[PDB]
Amino acid sequence: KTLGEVWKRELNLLDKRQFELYKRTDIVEVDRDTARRHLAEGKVDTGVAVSRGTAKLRWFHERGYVKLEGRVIDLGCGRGGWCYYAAAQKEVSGVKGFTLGRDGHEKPMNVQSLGWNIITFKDKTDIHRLEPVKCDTLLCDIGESSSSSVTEGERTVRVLDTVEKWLACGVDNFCVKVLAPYMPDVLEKLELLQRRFGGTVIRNPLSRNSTHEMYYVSGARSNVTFTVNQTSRLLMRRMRRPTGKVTLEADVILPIGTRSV
Ligand SMILES: Nc1ncnc2c1ncn2[C@@H]1O[C@H](CSCC[C@H](N)C(=O)O)[C@@H](O)[C@H]1O
Repeated sequence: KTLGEVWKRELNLLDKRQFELYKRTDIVEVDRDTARRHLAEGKVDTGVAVSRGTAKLRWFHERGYVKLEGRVIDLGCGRGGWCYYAAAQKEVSGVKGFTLGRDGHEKPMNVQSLGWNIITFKDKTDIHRLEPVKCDTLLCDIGESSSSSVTEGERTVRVLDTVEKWLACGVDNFCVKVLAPYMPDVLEKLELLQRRFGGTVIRNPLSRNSTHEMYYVSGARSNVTFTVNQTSRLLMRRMRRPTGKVTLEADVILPIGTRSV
C-alpha cells in the first residue's frame, strides 16, 4: 500500500512503447560506446570501465556518500566495475571481490586499470554462504528485479539479512544496493540498520526508472521513509509523461598500471 508498491503495479501496466520511453525518461546515462569497443577488441590498458557500475559507484564516492578506504570487500562483483573503481583510489589498500560467475552469471573481467594488482577476484561464490571477513569498506551490488513486488521484497530482505552479518564485524564504510526500498518490511529493516550502523538510502541518478533501487550508504543520515517516498513520487511523475529523454555523460576513465613499491 506504499507509494512504491503502487508504482510497481502501474509500471507493469505500461505498454511496450511507454515502458521503453519510461525506463530512460529524464535519467543520466554514461556513454559506453568507446569503452565497449575497447573491451571487445581486447584492450586492457586504456582505463575504460568494465561495466556501467563504475560510474554508479563514482557518483556515490565523489559526493561523500561512501568513503573507499583500506580493506574493501565487494559482494556480487560481477564483471568488477566497483572493484576496479575502488582499486584505483589511493586510500584503498586492497580489494576482494566475490561473485557467482556461473550458469549465465557475469564473470570478473580482466583489465589493467590502476591497482588491478591489489584486487583478488573469486568466482563460483554464493555470498549468502560466504563466511564474513573483517574489512573497512563493504560494498554489495546485488538485487535481481522481478515483476512481483513481493518477490523483490523477499530478495531485498535476504540481501540486507546477509549484509548485516558483515556489517556486524565492524566496518567504517558501506554501499549496499537495496532493490526494493519501497516494501514495508524493507523500510523497517533499513530503519533498524540505520539505528545500529548509521547511514541512509540514496537514489543514484544513473539508475533507470524501471527499478526503484536505492543504496544504503554510510556517508549520510536522513529520514528513510521520507526519502524513499520522495523517489517514489519522482518515479510516478515520470510515468505520467514518458519522453525517453536522456542526458548523456562521459563514462569513467581510470589511470592505468600496477600500484607498486
Ligand atoms: N548470491 C550471490 N553470490 C554472489 N554473487 C551474486 C549472487 N547473486 C547475484 N550475484 C551477482 O551479483 C552481480 C550483481 S551486478 C554487479 C555489477 C558490479 N557492481 C559492477 O560494477 O560491474 C551479478 O553478477 C550477479 O550474478
